[PDB]
Amino acid sequence: SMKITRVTVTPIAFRDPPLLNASGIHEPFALRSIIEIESDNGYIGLGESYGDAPALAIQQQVQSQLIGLDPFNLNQLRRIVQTTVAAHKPASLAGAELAPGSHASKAVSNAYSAFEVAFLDLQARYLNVPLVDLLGGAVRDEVPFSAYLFFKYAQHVDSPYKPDNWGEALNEQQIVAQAARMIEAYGFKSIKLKAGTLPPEHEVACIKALKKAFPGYPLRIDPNGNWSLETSIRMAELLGDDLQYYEDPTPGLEGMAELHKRTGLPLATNMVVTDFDEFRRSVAQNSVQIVLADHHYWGGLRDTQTLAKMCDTFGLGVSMHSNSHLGISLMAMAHVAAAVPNLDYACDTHYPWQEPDEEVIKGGKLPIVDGCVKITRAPGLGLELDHDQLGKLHDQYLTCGIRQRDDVRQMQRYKPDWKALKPRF
Amino acid sequence: QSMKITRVTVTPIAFRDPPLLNASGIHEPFALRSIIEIESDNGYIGLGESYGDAPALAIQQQVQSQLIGLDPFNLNQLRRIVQTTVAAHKPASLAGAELAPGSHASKAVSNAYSAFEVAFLDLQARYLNVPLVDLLGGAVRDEVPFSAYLFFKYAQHVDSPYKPDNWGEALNEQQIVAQAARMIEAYGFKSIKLKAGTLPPEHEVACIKALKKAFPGYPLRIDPNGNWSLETSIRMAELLGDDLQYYEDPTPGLEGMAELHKRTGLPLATNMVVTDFDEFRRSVAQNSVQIVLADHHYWGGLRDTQTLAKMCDTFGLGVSMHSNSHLGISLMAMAHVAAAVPNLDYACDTHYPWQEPDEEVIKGGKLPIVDGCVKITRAPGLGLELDHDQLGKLHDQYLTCGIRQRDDVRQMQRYKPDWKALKPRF
Ligand SMILES: [K+]
Ligand SMILES: [Mg+2]
Repeated sequence: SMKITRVTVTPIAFRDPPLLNASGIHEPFALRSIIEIESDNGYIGLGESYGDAPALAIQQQVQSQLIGLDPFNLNQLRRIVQTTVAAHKPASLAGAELAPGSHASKAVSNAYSAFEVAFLDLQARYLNVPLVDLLGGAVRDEVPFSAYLFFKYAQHVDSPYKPDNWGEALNEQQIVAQAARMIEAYGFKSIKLKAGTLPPEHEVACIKALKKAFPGYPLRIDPNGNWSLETSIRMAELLGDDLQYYEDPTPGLEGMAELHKRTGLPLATNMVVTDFDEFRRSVAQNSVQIVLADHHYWGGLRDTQTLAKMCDTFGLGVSMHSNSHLGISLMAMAHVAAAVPNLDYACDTHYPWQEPDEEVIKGGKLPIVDGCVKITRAPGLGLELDHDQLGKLHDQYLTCGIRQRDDVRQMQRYKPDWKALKPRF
Repeated sequence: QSMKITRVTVTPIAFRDPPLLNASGIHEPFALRSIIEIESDNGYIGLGESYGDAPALAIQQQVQSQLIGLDPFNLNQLRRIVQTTVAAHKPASLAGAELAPGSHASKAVSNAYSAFEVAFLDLQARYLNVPLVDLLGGAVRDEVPFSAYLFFKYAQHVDSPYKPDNWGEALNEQQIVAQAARMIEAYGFKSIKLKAGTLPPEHEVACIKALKKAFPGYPLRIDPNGNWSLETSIRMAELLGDDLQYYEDPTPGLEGMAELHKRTGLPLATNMVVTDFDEFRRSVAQNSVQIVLADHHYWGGLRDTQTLAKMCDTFGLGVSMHSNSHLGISLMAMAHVAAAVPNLDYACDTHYPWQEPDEEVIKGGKLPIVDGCVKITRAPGLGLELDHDQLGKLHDQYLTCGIRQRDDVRQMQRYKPDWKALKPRF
């Protein structure tokens, strides 16, 4: 058999544009943790997960319990994660809404997934097979991703580093320009607009403008639940049939269900269906028609496959949600999406917004050609951890002065009167 | 350089089956089954066991030829292949006669996928040197509990083509109690399931009482195979009080099962009204059943069974596993998936006590059941090897028995000429 001998949880941080969202605005650096496991016969499995204080704490408490364990026994791993979290109680019940790493409800799922992806990568190296083959084989050889557009300011407050190439985007012109730039460099066939920040009427106009500038392109809008139902309706009337799907315009299962019933539009979510019980409750109300998968908080890659199959059973579409991430997450997203027959929609990604120098794998930033990630025959995730690069971002983590993400606190540096509201509009 | 399949061997067989009575009628002196052998370019062998009726074989055979030279990890390929093959095939079965587990035309893709899926995974496990369960995330338990599956039976098959079985007849409480005792003594089962909806329901109730009297603290269950009307089911519930752990399919249909539950609050189990994922959805909408008895053979294999277990957990339903008229291969595939599921709520179902000592296709003969359990070990894959001599022998008994499709209804007509497939009879 086989046994794990060394587990390394490494918190890191990397630069992030001043991206606007419903909560406020992104901080100069985004947190992350990098997982690396190693076996008695010298094989390495990589993992990537949330870096926020609560999530780190669990990862660090789990790691020490993993030495001398069979990497096939994911069931035992789950049991251990469940023991660790049960012993941590009580825990803070309100974290940052848009940062799943700070969600108490996802304590077990976040932690189990962090190591699950590493355990399977290990298994795949040992077998000399790409990761997707452990999951049942590639259904497709290229996974399409979408263009993740943000409204943004020119630069971060107090200029912590050198301003970015993109520049500000606060009008339909610059949004188009931002998209044009994205699609050229990466080849995306689908467009998503992060909304809930600028006035809704204006945010709608930015999508119309993308219709003209990019006809035949699937369009997605995501106010992250920051619009009331009344507003969600009025905006649906202006949008018509321009969207591929209408993602979390209004909060709550009941509000979503009422919105769909009244407008007929296909709704997607990553906020009202985030676990299996929420799926059960959604299905009973017909709240959503598409569910965004995310392996990071849904409890891993196999759990994501389980969700996809349930979505199929209940007549729901399957898409994919993202948080700022590097190469290990990207390959992980791609590998599981490549293995599920009914993931038609293009997966969301943050990759374009991350800097080329600040990647943690060998070979620099991974390639997205034709808006798709290629699934090669390289064993596991087909990735090697650049240790010098790791140390650099680990050290940047120590100096950034950030331990848990807060978009609300960050926007308060710009408007002092800013308070979290939901739904704002 | 990917590992690849070189050889596939589908092999039909028949084994002595007792005169076991059920809702539909009575077992034939023989019962059919198919054995799957897979081999890889590097000499590893994966095993399978499935349905042995003519139309199933025909499907297995059709798919068999397509398998050579393909990556045994690429199960998604294997699925697309089974679908294409089934699409190029007429049903060739009347819907009224689809009465046995897995017989429904809709199960075509699932039965055929499951047949090979097991062998594909048993293959992977042999190549990895790990037990199969490890492919499925690891063993939650090392022992899988099972019940004693009790049947009413006649002493012998009419115009029998061999010596009568050693069990004798079982048509009253005394003979049933004795039949259970035999099984409990031999195998150590800690729970009991009676195959019902065969004799008058008042008589069958009395047989449960006698079993409860003879064996206290033994959880008791029945499967009347939907052969009781709603009113009968209700009258029986009254007479039984709380003698039973659960009732499996006492009354037919999603609507009847739901109504029965509403009217009594009793825990209802099924392997009739929830047999696939669409049925699961419709059941959950009506709250028809509280417990799903999975069966990897028709649900689509081992990974699909895990999906099902997870779905039951999600919707607050109990899960347990099941297999009928099967050999050791099935028993192990079932046990292994049963071993990887956290939410195993009840002892599993097996026919294995009925299979004759001399009629297995594996080295060692009949697998051990100690303390009413099956041990999961560190042996690679299923940890089983084909006795090619026993294989050839039972393939010959297939050729000579003259049964190509099971028919408990025709078979019963030899004892009672006026017999029809009534449901619910009582
Ligand atoms: K969202
Ligand atoms: Mg049954």
